Amino acid sequence: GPHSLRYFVTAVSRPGLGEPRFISVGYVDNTEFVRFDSDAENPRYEPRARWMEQEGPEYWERETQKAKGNEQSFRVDLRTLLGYYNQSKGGSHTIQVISGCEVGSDGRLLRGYQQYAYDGCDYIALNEDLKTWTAADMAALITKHKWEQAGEAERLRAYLEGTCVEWLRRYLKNGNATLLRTDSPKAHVTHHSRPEDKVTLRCWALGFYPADITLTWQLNGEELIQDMELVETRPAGDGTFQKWASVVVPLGKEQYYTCHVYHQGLPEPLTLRWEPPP
Amino acid sequence: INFDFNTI
Amino acid sequence: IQKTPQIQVYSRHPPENGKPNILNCYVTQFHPPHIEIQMLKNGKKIPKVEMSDMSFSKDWSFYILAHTEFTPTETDTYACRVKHDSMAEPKTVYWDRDM
Repeated sequence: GPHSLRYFVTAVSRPGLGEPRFISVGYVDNTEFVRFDSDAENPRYEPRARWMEQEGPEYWERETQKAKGNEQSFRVDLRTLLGYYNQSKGGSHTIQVISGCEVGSDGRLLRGYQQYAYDGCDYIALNEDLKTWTAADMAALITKHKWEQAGEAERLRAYLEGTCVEWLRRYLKNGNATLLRTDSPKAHVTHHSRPEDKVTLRCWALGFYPADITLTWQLNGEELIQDMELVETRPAGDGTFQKWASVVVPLGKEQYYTCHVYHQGLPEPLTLRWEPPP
Repeated sequence: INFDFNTI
Repeated sequence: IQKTPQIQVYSRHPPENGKPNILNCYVTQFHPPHIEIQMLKNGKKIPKVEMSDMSFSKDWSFYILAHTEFTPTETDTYACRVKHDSMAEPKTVYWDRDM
């Protein structure tokens, strides 16, 4: 299937608290593999996956220097944006970028990214044509014109279609065996009291990876897509994820309900019911 | 590897 | 616009009284990135609480996982208190061992 190399980059200004904090994080197929943080004792791009450890010293030097250059650009961007939005020099502000490429099974580029946000809102983004820009407001129109006047889309296009794709291929070769990790959910139902003649049945899915999962409750063939409570999928902290979905049912009718768990690691979706303790 | 960003 | 954090407090493994576990406080959907997270046992600040590095999602909002080692008991109360500029006061979410 498809793959992606994306860098998620942030600077946060701290007037009277020092220089802006700059963090740059790389992802292969949505998995963090590199990180740079300006607040580290000695700021360097670091491996965040073991398969990256085989990249030699010159790789780390070059990319550390690139990050330091991007840090400078972001520092400048922040001062510039302060003027564009006529904001006071004393406030804290954030700039964020998502940059990179998505490639299909056949190695062709599906999508190239270059999106900017100022203070958590869209600023400017490269269009799917890889030639033009969408500016979110008046201020971003200044940048749109500047980058048109610099041919920025062409320099960016060469990176996206060339450099990004080539490096993604290399990273995938080194990381395939690790990135392919799949952990199927292990599921169970818990039983909890509700006022009067009702009980809560909670279907748990634990230990799974990737995080993508669906949990459903059925009463006699019908999916209860109205009264089911569910939590956002959440990290266990150990590389695996957790989710639950619960339903309120009549006391004594617990065996009339079934939970189903859908995951990519499951050949057949799981079916389970409340079982009272052994 | 990342892109060398321009300034806004 | 500033985004208000969403908070989940939960254990890494199903809780069993007297057994060493890890308590998590997962905080999502906040902007700006500046955030203060405390974990509380019976209303008192817990000293060793580790924080994941901060990351952001495609909607630009930040997320982070705080965690501490703990051994649940029948009567001990745990909570996560989050202070963020999007909120007028610090938000305290209690651990429910059923959730």
